[PDB]
Amino acid sequence: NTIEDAVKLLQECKKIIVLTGAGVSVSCGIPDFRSRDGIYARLAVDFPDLPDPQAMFDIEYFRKDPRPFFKFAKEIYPGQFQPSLCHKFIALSDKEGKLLRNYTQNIDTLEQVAGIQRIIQCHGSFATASCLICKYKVDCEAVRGDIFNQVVPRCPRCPADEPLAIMKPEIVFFGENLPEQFHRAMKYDKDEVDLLIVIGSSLKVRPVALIPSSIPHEVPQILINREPLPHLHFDVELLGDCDVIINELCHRLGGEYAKLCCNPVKLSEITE
Ligand SMILES: NC(=O)c1ccc[n+]([C@@H]2O[C@H](COP(=O)([O-])OP(=O)(O)OC[C@H]3O[C@@H](n4cnc5c(N)ncnc54)[C@H](O)[C@@H]3O)[C@@H](O)[C@H]2O)c1
Ligand SMILES: NC(=O)[C@H]1CCCCc2c1[nH]c1ccc(Cl)cc21
Ligand SMILES: [Zn+2]
Repeated sequence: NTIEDAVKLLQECKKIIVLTGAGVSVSCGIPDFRSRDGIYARLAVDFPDLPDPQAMFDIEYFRKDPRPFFKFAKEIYPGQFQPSLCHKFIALSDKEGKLLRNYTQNIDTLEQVAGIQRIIQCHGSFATASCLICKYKVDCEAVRGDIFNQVVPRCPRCPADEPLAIMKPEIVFFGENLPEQFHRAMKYDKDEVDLLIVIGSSLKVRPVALIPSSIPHEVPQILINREPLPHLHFDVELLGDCDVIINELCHRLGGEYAKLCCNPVKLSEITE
């Protein structure tokens, strides 16, 4: 349960699964969900008319009133931020052939900018949109204009008389099923994985939260996070800023990893 043990594991293991959440994008300028400076805290101020902050990405509320989501969607739309050190570390692991899979809970699509190939977007993305009623699929470009104008995009197939004929981006809301590729990948990966690393996630959301216990118990597990996850037992817990920790791991690993080293907590201001 030391940083030296994490390095030893990183040097020895060849089929690594990295599970990431909103914590890895905090340094990029994207807030997480549940921290004091998270999405929920910001939603409580900026969208006080919601029953609760969780309603913004809840399928039941979206069906009732989709206007708040399309007021907010442009704020979380991909293509405006740069990848963190963590993204680059995962990308290098992939190039080095050591990465089995990066399961990401983020929709920011920074993995694509960083160059991570072996990637699963567990909670979907803005790349496609789907009608609530008829399940008609479009690519993002068909609905991009409506999103940036804060307008509710309507289904071309369904009649104008149907109120729920709304083109919803295929990001996974509460109450929705995850993309099939997630279940497909886990079915194969669980028998191949030789190391599991969780970075920047509270693991409070099913079924992704079930991954750490769905793989063989004998597989070593590392946590890189600001806080411990009380419900889960890890073999190594590296507690603190994930970029600081990864930067320290990169120094100790050397070679190509040491080339990623930088100053992740130098004095800086993030602008709006
Ligand atoms: N209606 C809703 O509210 C709703 C709907 C759909 C999905 N969700 C989901 O909630 C899911 C789970 O959230 P999550 O785990 O990704 O985020 P989270 O906010 O729950 O947890 C982020 C974790 O990372 C840590 N962290 C933050 N910054 C860090 C840093 N710089 N270094 C190290 N650690 C850091 C935090 O302490 C926290 O433990 C999201 O993927 C989202 O899909 C919520
Ligand atoms: N960095 C991400 O992309 C995170 C954190 C920023 C808010 C949007 C968001 C994220 N993850 C999600 C998963 C599902 C939904 Cl509906 C929305 C989100
Ligand atoms: Zn339709």
